[PDB]
Amino acid sequence: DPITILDSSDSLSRLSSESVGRLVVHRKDDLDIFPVNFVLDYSAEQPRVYFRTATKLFSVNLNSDVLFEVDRFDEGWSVVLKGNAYVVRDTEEARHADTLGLKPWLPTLKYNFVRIDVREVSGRAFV
Amino acid sequence: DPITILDSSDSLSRLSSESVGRLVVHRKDDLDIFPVNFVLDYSAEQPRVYFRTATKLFSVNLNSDVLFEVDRFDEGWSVVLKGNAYVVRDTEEARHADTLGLKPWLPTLKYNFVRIDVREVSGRAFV
Repeated sequence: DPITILDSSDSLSRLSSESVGRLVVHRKDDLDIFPVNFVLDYSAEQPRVYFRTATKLFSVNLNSDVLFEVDRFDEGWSVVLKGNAYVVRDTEEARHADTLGLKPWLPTLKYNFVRIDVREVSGRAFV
Repeated sequence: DPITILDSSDSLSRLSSESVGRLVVHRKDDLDIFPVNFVLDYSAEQPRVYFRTATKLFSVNLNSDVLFEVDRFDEGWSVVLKGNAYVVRDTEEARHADTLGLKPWLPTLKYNFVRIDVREVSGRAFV
């Protein structure tokens, strides 16, 4: 009654309307979470999220298994993605990620894109 | 350079200025995260967070070990608490939690308070 399960399309549209999300990471049982500017990309067979990492926040020793979350609250809603996050590597894919409209950083900070391959989408509204 | 570590007092004041936060829970490696209205309580030897649970979002089979996160982003900041979350039990403590100014729910939804005993506070600002 107080929790409405959203459909996947609704969930992804609403996630798409925000530009800041939270990545939840873990190395075994230590967990951490941090906000990032992201974009949702639809261009492959499955939804993908890209974000940048300048900081050792997302490191190769963290599990690739992550959650990514967006919300808006007061009633409210949240969307949780389950997936696997990887630094990008493909010269063509970095170039592609760079056309998606992430906010430019200071032109001096070197960075990598991280791609999240989305396994699951869960949206909820709470009233 | 892009990450300023905040002091604990700053971190807790900023967390205290918001009324919505995110609980990160886990049962082994499955993780979930959900927003809740919370209040920060200072009245014991350590900081405590209270929130309500109407929904099976926070269940006794989830580990008591949790993170609790508040942020504000664009620059931005986030505060992550590490701790242990328990349903309240003490007739005196429920009564006390009820004076802290959490938003009233619909008068029909039965609920419990959950208390987070805070082990660690991490605040960060990102520029």
